[PDB]
Amino acid sequence: KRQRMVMKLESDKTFPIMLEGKINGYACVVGGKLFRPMHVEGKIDNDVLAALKTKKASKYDLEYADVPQNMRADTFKYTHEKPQGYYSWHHGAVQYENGRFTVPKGVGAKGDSGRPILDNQGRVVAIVLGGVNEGSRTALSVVMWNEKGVTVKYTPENCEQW
Amino acid sequence: KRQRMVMKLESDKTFPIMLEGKINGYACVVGGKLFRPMHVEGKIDNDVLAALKTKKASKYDLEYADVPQNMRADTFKYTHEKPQGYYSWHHGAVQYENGRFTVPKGVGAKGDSGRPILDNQGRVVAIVLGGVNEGSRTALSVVMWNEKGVTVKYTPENCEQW
Amino acid sequence: KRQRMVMKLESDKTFPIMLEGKINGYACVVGGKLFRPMHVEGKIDNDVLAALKTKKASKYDLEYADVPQNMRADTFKYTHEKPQGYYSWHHGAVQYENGRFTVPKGVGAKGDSGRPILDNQGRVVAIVLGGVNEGSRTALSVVMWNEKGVTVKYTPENCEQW
Amino acid sequence: KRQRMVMKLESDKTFPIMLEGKINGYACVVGGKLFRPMHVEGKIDNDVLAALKTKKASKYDLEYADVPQNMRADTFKYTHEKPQGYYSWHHGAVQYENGRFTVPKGVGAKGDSGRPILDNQGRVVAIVLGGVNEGSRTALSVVMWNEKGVTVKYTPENCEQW
Amino acid sequence: SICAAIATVSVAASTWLFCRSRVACLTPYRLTPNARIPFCLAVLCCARTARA
Repeated sequence: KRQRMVMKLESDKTFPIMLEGKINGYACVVGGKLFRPMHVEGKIDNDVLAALKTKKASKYDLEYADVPQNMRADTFKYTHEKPQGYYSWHHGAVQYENGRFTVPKGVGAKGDSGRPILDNQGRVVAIVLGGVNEGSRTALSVVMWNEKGVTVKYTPENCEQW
Repeated sequence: KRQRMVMKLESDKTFPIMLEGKINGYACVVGGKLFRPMHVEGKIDNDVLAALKTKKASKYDLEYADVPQNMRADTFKYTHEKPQGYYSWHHGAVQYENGRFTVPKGVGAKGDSGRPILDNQGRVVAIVLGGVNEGSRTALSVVMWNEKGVTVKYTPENCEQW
Repeated sequence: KRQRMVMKLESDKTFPIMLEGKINGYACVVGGKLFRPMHVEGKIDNDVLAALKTKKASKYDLEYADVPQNMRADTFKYTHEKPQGYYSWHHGAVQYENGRFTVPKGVGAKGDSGRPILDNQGRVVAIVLGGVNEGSRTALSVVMWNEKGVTVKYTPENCEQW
Repeated sequence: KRQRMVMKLESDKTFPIMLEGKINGYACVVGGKLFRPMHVEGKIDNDVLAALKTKKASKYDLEYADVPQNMRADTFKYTHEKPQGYYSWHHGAVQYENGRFTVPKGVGAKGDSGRPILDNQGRVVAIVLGGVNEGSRTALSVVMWNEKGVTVKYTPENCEQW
Repeated sequence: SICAAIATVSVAASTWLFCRSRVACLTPYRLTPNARIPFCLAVLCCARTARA
């Protein structure tokens, strides 16, 4: 499964945020428009996409920009059906319970911001922005969207920017 | 089953209340915060947890305290689905009927206060605080919580602090 | 024999006097009422028995208290028939001669106060309170009771509180 | 070697400092007089030695007391010959270099205060009082004495009381 | 002075009633294992209640 998830993430145009030769994060295109975590500095690893001017959203520490329709051709597919269970992402699985996403300890660190969370159908259900040490596991700070289109950001108390 | 219940209770950080070398009760962490029966005197068998200041609740003869998030990592999982049937706890099974928990006579005594009641999934459904002789069985005085979050304490008439 | 003596002492409710985790003496129940050496500080190793209020007797450095009849059910059996010979107690045998109890050297020390002396029938004949170095043996300071009910305390000159 | 070191430490009268049933440190007799780290609370595990009144030395956080000559019969042998190399103590070996004692990381923790350091001849060369995390190793805070009889305490910057 | 004493007794009684009401309100505000009790505070609003 993880192999297929990585293949889908690579085939879909996704590009890390390079700064001085260091990967400081990741950015992806979902719903035909690029999003980028505002706290991560640098430029997208795509000259064509870098030409797009982004808008800032301080409240969520996220940025967004318009993507040309011809490049909107193949982007991430979002869904609002988020039942309890387990999902998959770049660094393995993620447990969803009580409305929160949690992963085993030692998974995720500074520079992983921007990795989306995929369901069994390969649809995006959340975007990982950070995390905080949670003993045997760690809880990720993510943003998710309900069927009504409301943006909700779940941030654990004293969450670290990962 | 009882083996798995004991293994889950031991793996999850649970510590008896020691006083002068005598086990006078038990205390556990559910939902990421420690609870302790107020009538039981002594200190938790954990120096790190003992550092936490507790608050008193005379009405239910229970205490509570905040647990550090890093230690909130692995605590008891509570559920509100409490159908009639049988559940499991440290000293065997418990019968749930008419909204009351009952166990066979000779099971439970002074010093067992604090033992939780687990379902088939290992989720906590009630906390045992005492009991009273009920002939061939004994009825335990327990606290349970509905799906609306209301704390309800069921106490048999003339129940003894066990 | 010593095995049976220890089994009888354990089956009968006897509890050492614990202070700061250290065994400083022993106390037992004979004739349905608890006795305790006054010079030994601490509380009996029984919460139910600890609830009993004791009375002091400076003359013999002993305390006494009333035991509930239901707990008077099984206590030590005293007898006044104390012929010369050998008796048994926790740390082996004891020689009775000239009205005095003596044991081999190296047997008994600080913290053994309260150990009773049993006959061949398991009946108490004396209570050990102390002792004094007597060369190849040591002489114990004990209290014994005649068939007339007179309390007589035999204390060697310069006896040490053991 | 470690076996012989433990045998020598046990045969020589050494007693941990017990408080509420917990080993909070260790104390030993060297040169015929007892020493105890002042920061460690509790009483020596020897009633006869506990009868000795100690004197305080705040500067080194150490205590000392006079031991009866009959008990001075068998104490630790101190030497001033402290060449560079490796020595042995309760938790294995210790490296001596640049006038400082160092041991591999994970060796030593709160409650080990009082353990002496022995040479190949079983003679004491230093007393371990604390330590501080030093990466792959840890540096112990110790006191040593030169051939002129000068007490010198080596304490790493920000050393923790172990 | 009589009026002042009566007023003081009234204030003390009101304070005691408020304290008892706060205790009664905190009774459901115990651990109630969820570590989250917004709704009891939002409904009862006894004092220092739901932020939202």
